[PDB]
Amino acid sequence: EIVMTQSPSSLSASVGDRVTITCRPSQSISTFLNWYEQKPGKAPKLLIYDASSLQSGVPSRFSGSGSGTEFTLTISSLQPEDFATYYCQQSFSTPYTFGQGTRLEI
Amino acid sequence: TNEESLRQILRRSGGIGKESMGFTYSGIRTNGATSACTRSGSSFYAEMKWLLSNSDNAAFPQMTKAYRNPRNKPALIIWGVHHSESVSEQTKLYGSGNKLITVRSSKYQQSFTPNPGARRIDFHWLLLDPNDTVTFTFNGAFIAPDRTSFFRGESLGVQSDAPL
Amino acid sequence: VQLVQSGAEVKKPGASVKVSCKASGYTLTRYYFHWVRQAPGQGFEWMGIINPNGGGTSYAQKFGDRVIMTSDMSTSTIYMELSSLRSEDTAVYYCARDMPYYHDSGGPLFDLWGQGTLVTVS
Amino acid sequence: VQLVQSGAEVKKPGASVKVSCKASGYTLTRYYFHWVRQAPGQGFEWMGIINPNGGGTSYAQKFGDRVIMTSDMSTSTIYMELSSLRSEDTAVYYCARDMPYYHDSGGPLFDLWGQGTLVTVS
Amino acid sequence: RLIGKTNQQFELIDNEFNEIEQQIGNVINWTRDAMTEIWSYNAELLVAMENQHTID
Amino acid sequence: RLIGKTNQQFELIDNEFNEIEQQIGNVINWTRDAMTEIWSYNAELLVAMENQHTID
Ligand SMILES: *[C@@H]1O[C@H](CO)[C@@H](O)[C@H](O)[C@H]1NC(C)=O
Ligand SMILES: *[C@@H]1O[C@H](CO)[C@@H](O)[C@H](O)[C@H]1NC(C)=O
Ligand SMILES: *[C@@H]1O[C@H](CO)[C@@H](O)[C@H](O)[C@H]1NC(C)=O
Repeated sequence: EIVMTQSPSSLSASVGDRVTITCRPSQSISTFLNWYEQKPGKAPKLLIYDASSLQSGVPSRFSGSGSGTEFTLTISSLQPEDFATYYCQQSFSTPYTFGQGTRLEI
Repeated sequence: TNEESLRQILRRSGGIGKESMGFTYSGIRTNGATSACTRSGSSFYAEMKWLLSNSDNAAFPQMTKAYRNPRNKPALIIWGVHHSESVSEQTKLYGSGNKLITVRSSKYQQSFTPNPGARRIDFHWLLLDPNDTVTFTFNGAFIAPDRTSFFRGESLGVQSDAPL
Repeated sequence: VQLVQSGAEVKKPGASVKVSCKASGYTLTRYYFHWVRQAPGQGFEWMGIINPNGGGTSYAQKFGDRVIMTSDMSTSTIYMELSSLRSEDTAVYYCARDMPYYHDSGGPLFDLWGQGTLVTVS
Repeated sequence: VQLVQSGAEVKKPGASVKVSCKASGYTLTRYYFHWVRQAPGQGFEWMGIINPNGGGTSYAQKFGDRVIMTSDMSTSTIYMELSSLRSEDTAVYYCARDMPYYHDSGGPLFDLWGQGTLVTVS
Repeated sequence: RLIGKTNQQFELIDNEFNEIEQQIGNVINWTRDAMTEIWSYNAELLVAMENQHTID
Repeated sequence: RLIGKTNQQFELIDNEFNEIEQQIGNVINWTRDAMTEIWSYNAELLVAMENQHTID
């Protein structure tokens, strides 16, 4: 297995702000990181995959980059729509693992 | 499987050239395993990786691999299915689950499953046509080829005890 | 288009639970399906994967032999059976339709998530 | 030369236990191995025999279907799995290497004993 | 003339150093033996024809 | 005279559009090929006999 951590675990932010969320794996997961959006009481949705390719239907506010043991996710110009918990997924090896989740608040 | 037919194919092959499958196995253990081949050291067969779970008891990933035949010669492709001595051994090596292997080409389709209760490797083979793609589906207990084979010039496979 | 799931269930310890998800729209043979636990306020845990093309399965050692997954092509159902239930199994169980994108590791890409089924054991 | 065993374990009733013994020096194929219980201040009880040449096993009816023995030739390990543990199973479990001397009855000759593993169920 | 009628390409069917399923092996052995008698007959007849023709 | 020796009822043994167990198929192919050589020999010999007899 591979264990990773998200940073920060939570943020206080306002609309129009730029937010960056990162993941730090115990070992290289060269490019194998997905990011998901979860709303409370609901299933999560895929935002970006392969650490750089957006899922269809995802707005331009979302983008990301990174490799090896450092990965990033950035959201530009926050809207009310964007206040959710964001999760990492390591597709590198079995068993597959997920991050702690990063929540956006005001 | 169909060992005699395969052996005869080699007997008239002219010799074997080898070429890499180009298969990348991220997160999968491909290290030496068996002591049976100690003559060259404790390792598995020179050109076929066991593809064990990254760690003992860990789940095997569901893999899909594909190889397109780049040349005008048919490719001889061999893959193995590992039959463990018992369920516990299979679990250690490939993790828990219903192990299923599927092999497909434009003119071939077959599914396999290992049967625990005896240590054995079952080798299965396919002749892949040019411009075709052999598709493999792995759920564990799959000994993957690192290289495939091409035939070169009509040999005569003689079985004999005489000196040269 | 959709994955929908059976209603929440309550089970006694040592009992078994079956959680069902139904798929509407696309065929099942084009995708792999995964079961992921959403622990009650804790992180996600991978349970296993099923390949509907031949019913092949693989499970994490954390669940090991406790889990049996199977599929029904005629009804488009992915129901999972979990045996030897414990109080620690209380969680929301999700069906995920994973697109086979990460050919390098066989890694899942969770394209579509199910509603989630709450299972309570006590 | 030696048989060594895994550390003592504590299990809850209804759970399973796995007890391991490792063999150093001689190959396993030349000997048969037996599991014998040393009840806590009571006499010895035969559990069963395993033949590592093909993993064949035989168990006393006192244990019946509760016991599954298996061997691992690559690590030289003889681990045994006992299911449906009861409070009566608290005991020291021994691995014995038995020389095939009594060809008349298939009887064991306990040439070498393991360290013994204490298993407590409660 | 005789050589041109016999010089044919042959391959191993039977794995001499191993074993093939006996039921099939019995069919193969029977077949080969029967064919041996057929070819032996053909050989004796052909040679006899050539000998008679040589005398003639 | 030649027709009466060849005009026989035949049936399919091999499923041409499918596959038969290769071990048996190898026996059948070998058998048919061997028989083809036997019949080819018989045909060449018989025709040669008829040709020699025609000349005679
Ligand atoms: C093999 O596929 C390639 C695809 O570009 C094609 O150009 C080539 O002619 C194919 N070879 C044959 C024998 O069809
Ligand atoms: C076939 O004949 C060979 C000798 O030519 C013999 O050794 C072999 O056992 C025979 N096969 C069977 C099935 O009897
Ligand atoms: C038998 O001969 C046919 C051609 O006449 C060939 O296509 C077939 O594959 C052969 N069978 C085997 C088992 O090689």
